[PDB]
Amino acid sequence: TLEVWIMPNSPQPAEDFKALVAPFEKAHGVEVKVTVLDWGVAWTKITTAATSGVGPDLTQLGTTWVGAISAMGVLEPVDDVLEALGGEKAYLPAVWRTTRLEGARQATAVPWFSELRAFYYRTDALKAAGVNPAEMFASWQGFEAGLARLKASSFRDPETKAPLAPLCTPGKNSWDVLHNAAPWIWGAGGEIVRQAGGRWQSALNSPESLEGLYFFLSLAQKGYVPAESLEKNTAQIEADFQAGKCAVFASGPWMIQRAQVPEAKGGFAERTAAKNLGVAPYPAGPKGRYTFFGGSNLALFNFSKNKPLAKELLKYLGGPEAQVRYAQMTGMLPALRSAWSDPSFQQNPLLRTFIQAAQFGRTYPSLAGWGGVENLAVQHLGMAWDLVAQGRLTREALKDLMDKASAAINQALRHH
Ligand SMILES: O=S([O-])[O-]
Ligand SMILES: [Cl-]
Repeated sequence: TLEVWIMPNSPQPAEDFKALVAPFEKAHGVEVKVTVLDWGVAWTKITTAATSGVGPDLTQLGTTWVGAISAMGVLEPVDDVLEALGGEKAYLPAVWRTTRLEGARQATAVPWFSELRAFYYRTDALKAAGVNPAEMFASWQGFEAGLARLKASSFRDPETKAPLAPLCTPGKNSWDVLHNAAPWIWGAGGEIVRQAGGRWQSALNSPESLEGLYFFLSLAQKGYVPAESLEKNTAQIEADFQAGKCAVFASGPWMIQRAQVPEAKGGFAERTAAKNLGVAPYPAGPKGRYTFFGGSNLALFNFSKNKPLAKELLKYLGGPEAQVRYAQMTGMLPALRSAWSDPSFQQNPLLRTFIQAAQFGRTYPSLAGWGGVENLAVQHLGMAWDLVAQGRLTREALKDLMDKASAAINQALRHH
């Protein structure tokens, strides 16, 4: 019997995964056993399995974990599976980069599903503020002009009878800090880390990265983000948006499904926000348009005693039918680019816009030491948000924080 470890990807995560593999089980005449790891403990459990040799056949891995676990020497090469699924041209480039440790020419993980983020907006609020959505979400200048108009607007939510916040975004020292910043960094022409001068180094303190960071964080100093937003997580901001408190916020495609679910079943179909829902990609910066991608991949431990059957299950879970099916349950975009043509996506205007957003997808570099980089970036970005909460983020203060971040990161990148 094969054993798979997964994270809570869908509302009934084990059940959905079992329904997903039921045809594979029938064709191979096996049961696949599943264990669900909470996102909190998943990494600890997976590293304990890597060090001990005691674990599942397959594990889910977040895309940013691939480099670290690969570098431990515990993953089976899966170039054969990826060739079977269509090779490099079967994936968005940003997704293909998540199949390996950066600069390896051997794949160790199979793309499973993508998490990308775009802006949701209140179509009624923008109509009432006189804001063209295409031009608000096309450029930085359009975006900040749109928030200005939304702040000035006399519009009130029909249900709350109160104004809407122009923009809600969190400012907590969580991993979401870095992916909410990344499109602004990238659109300015910056990066979190880059190769330069023969080494990997932080680029958080580059003029371009600082430009992007300051543009975004300064919106919360201009009155466009309510103070209360800064200490909420993405779940709480999503609930504020559903409750008619927010004109604009960034998230993945899951909320699209929930706008069709009645409040009696855990959704928000009856709320004004569900009936007046738009999506747009992140605006272009001066140096280009980028959409953050994350999500999850699958990997096979090389200590598995069922590698041949495990490889057949990776091809199954990576392939068209299972990619389309699982997306109905996760609300996430398939990792397999072919699957985006399915009518389940193309006949839903809001999902078609996420697929437009996908063309601009970009991932973090697949470094073995990525988690140490991310922790240091998150902590220092959280200090910049904390200055925002005081109305004291200046460009020089932001630069000094990112200078400290860059020294810490540069030191982390020198050890292995
Ligand atoms: O604040 S830490 O970079 O020393
Ligand atoms: Cl980067």
